[PDB]
Amino acid sequence: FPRVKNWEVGSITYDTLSAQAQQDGPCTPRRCLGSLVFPRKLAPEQLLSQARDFINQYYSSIKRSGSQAHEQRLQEVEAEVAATGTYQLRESELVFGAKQAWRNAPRCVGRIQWGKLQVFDARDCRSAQEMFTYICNHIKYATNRGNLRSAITVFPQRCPGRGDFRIWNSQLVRYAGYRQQDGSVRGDPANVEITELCIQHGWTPGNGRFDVLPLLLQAPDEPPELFLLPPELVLEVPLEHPTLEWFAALGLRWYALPAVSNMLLEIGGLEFPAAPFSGWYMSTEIGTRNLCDPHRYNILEDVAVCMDLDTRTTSSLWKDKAAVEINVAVLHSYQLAKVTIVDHHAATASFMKHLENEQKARGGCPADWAWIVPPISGSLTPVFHQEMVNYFLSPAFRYQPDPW
Amino acid sequence: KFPRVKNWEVGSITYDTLSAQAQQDGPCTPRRCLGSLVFPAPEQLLSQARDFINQYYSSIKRSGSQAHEQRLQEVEAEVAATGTYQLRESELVFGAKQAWRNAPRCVGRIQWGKLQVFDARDCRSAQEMFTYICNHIKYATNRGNLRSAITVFPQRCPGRGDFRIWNSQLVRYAGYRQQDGSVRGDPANVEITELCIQHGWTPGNGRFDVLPLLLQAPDEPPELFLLPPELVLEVPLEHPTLEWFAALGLRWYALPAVSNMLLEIGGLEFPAAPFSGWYMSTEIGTRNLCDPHRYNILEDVAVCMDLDTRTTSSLWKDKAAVEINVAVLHSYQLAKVTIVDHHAATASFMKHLENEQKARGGCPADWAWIVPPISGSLTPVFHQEMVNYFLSPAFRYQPDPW
Ligand code: HEM
Ligand code: HEM
Ligand SMILES: Cc1cc(N)nc(CCc2c(F)ccc(CCCN(C)C)c2F)c1
Ligand SMILES: Cc1cc(N)nc(CCc2c(F)ccc(CCCN(C)C)c2F)c1
Ligand SMILES: C[C@H](O)[C@H](O)[C@H]1CNc2nc(N)[nH]c(=O)c2N1
Ligand SMILES: C[C@H](O)[C@H](O)[C@H]1CNc2nc(N)[nH]c(=O)c2N1
Ligand SMILES: [Cl-]
Ligand SMILES: [Cl-]
Ligand SMILES: [Gd]
Ligand SMILES: [Gd]
Ligand SMILES: [Zn+2]
Repeated sequence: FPRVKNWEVGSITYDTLSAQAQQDGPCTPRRCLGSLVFPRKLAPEQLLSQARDFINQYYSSIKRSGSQAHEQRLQEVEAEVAATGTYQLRESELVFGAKQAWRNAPRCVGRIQWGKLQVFDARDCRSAQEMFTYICNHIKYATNRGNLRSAITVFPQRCPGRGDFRIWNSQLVRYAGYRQQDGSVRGDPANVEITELCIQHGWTPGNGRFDVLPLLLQAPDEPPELFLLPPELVLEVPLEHPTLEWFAALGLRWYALPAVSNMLLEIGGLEFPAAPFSGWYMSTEIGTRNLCDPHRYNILEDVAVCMDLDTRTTSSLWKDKAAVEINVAVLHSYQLAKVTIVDHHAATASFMKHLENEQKARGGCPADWAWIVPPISGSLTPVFHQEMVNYFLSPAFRYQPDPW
Repeated sequence: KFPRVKNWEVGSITYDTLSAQAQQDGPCTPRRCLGSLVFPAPEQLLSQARDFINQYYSSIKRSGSQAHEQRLQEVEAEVAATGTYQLRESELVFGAKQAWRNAPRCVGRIQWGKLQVFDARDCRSAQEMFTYICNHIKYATNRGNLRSAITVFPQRCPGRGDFRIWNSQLVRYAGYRQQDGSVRGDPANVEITELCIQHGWTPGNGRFDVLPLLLQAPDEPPELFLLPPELVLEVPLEHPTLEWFAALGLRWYALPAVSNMLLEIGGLEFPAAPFSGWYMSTEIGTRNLCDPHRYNILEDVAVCMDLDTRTTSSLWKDKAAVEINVAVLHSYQLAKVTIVDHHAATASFMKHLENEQKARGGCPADWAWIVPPISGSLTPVFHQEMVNYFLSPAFRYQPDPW
């Protein structure tokens, strides 16, 4: 049982939940690989063992372990797999597992919200036109005129026998990335590849550096087809600064809804390759990572020139000063547009509260320090001084290969 | 079967073949990562020794020669007869540099080859120990043009106790418990401060009182030594454009000199071997002054800056912290005291990573300690995956002698 200390307060706890960790991560006694983004690389007897485990903690979470339907639900799954090789989740189990996956996500700092999650069951979907309509309900429900609500849509599980629902975009809302004669990009460089596949599947390329891409939706077997997102469904925030009047003229925008559409949800040994989930942004994601990373929009220098900062020397801290104001403008712009956003101080403080809750509830919490600490002002947030244990629990969101 | 390591800013990919030689085991398992934890006979002495002598005779491009094989035979002979062995001076200098080179949380290792090694292994008492330390501080400080240095006191040896420096650094500010239950000065130094007082030190009452040295000779109680004021170069803090900042009365010292770690070379242990470099500005501005459990000045500065501290989304913390760091850099440059900012320091560490990949096939690096505590992803080490493992020679933690 690892001893975990908070250096700001001096308090000590023990992570007993780590003992119950299963799918081993990347580290060994000889070397630590915690800083790697994708760890390592990406007879149905093993299906019954994960299904029974998952069914077990479901009845634990409603008191009703011991006698009653708990005994009985164990049989249906045993029979369902003996007869078919797989099994179907009861609607509430699918809800419980979807929330557990989010609760167990070590890299997510917003897990204080894990109990409030809207789970659309799209398991009877059997068409790429049908998915699109599901995806559009979600986006409309999640966005909710800017009062964001966390939501996930669960498309049908993978079944042995040829067939996989899949979204090809990494997110539901992505900005285009246009190569050109320099090789340099106009738009989002992280989306150069998918902008390529969008064009080579028919898409009409666009204007400039903030063009919402079309979706590439893939019903089982039959190849992907292009779908266009209606402009009124993609809510976007133009970026302005409360006191730097020229900032709006930079023409910067970002969208309202962060909706990850390329991870695999795994519940009780079942695999859902299309299960797009969505929440609301923390502002450093937009201001710091999306707009200021050198391999993203890389705007830092341009904002510094406008601020008349001494870009001739690193010791002026001109990068730090410009980055803060970008984050100021992001927070101001989403607020002025009445769009849910959370600053990194508010988020980390709520995560500490989530840590304390989980200590009482489950005796610990998996957390990946490197992703929990924000990308600016790290030691100014309370999570920086909190030691954390990282390990994999199920149900979980997992990374999955790409459909090409 | 070597870890594959990507840089995400640029797309580079390397493989850390050196991690395979990891000569000790850390806290992680496949079940759980513990990377974020701050604190993670004759036949084994012989194999550590044999591995160090091999390293030394590789570096002078003389591997497997007779000189090499003689030294190996010399060492195990000396281990049989005495239970231990003595390093030659050249082996000691190499071992001190390798320990710095091998330290995974050090962002300043581009400098590892430029280390001045003072051999104090003939030291005999606490009083001579004090003299060696003053020389070290004076040489390393160098009137503000700081030079990296280490002084090595005698090794742990059967029969006799250890030399120990009780202070965690050569220069520390006193931390006094208060009436408010609070602390006056640096809260990290409350313990050593109480130790000093009860060993005869007459305490001050300011926020920046330099502490005396508590120096332990073998099988002796610790002895109290005062540092001459003119040996401790200090820097008052001011801001280039916030002129009320100078009225805060803030100071920090020039020389960061860690004095409580154990230096390990070929199985030999040096419990007293203080080493010093120069500060990176975030250690002072962000951690020492802004940590809530340190001087905790962040809200004071922000209030004075007329920031809106009612709400966190004004980012008043980030703005105050940036300006405190600006003041640190400006102040040290004005005082003509060496200092590096986190951008220049992380850029030079990236170069170190590239030098090390060509030389040894990799580099032990602790990401959470290499990435600076402000502006993390604005520096290039943020997007560099790293591999953390323990090589020897090494600086190691040790328990406090009290
Ligand atoms: C409600 C507000 C939420 C906030 C503020 C938030 C914030 C974040 C942030 C900042 C990360 C860091 C990873 C990165 O930057 O790429 C993250 C990771 C993650 N989030 Fe959340 N999130 C929220 C909701 C959700 C929801 C609703 C789900 C799923 C149902 C979710 C699942 C995940 C997962 C699986 C990761 C792991 C990322 C990875 O492994 O690459 N989050 N979250
Ligand atoms: C000359 C410029 C130097 C710079 C800019 C520098 C910077 C740093 C920084 C910023 C850290 C992490 C700070 C912390 O623990 O909070 C660190 C750790 C460390 N440094 Fe360096 N350092 C320098 C010189 C040296 C020298 C001369 C030595 C020894 C010969 C050394 C050995 C170490 C060790 C062993 C650690 C690990 C501490 C631990 O495990 O907690 N450094 N350094
Ligand atoms: C639901 C949600 C809330 C929020 N605040 N932000 C996002 C986008 C960031 C993000 C995540 F959080 C989680 C996962 C991914 C994809 C994996 C990212 N890795 C592998 C580069 C992501 F890109 C999503
Ligand atoms: C030589 C030097 C240069 C520089 N730039 N900073 C320092 C002080 C920080 C620091 C180190 F670097 C190395 C070691 C310690 C002590 C270990 C503290 N561990 C538990 C966080 C330290 F506190 C020393
Ligand atoms: C809990 C956490 O690992 C701890 O507070 C670390 C994080 N990274 C750090 N990095 C540096 N350079 N110095 C520190 O003191 C710390 N503290
Ligand atoms: C190499 C390193 O692990 C990588 O750059 C990580 C670090 N921490 C991160 N943290 C968040 N929230 N998002 C990221 O993309 C990353 N990138
Ligand atoms: Cl994003
Ligand atoms: Cl320090
Ligand atoms: Gd101007
Ligand atoms: Gd002024
Ligand atoms: Zn690890």
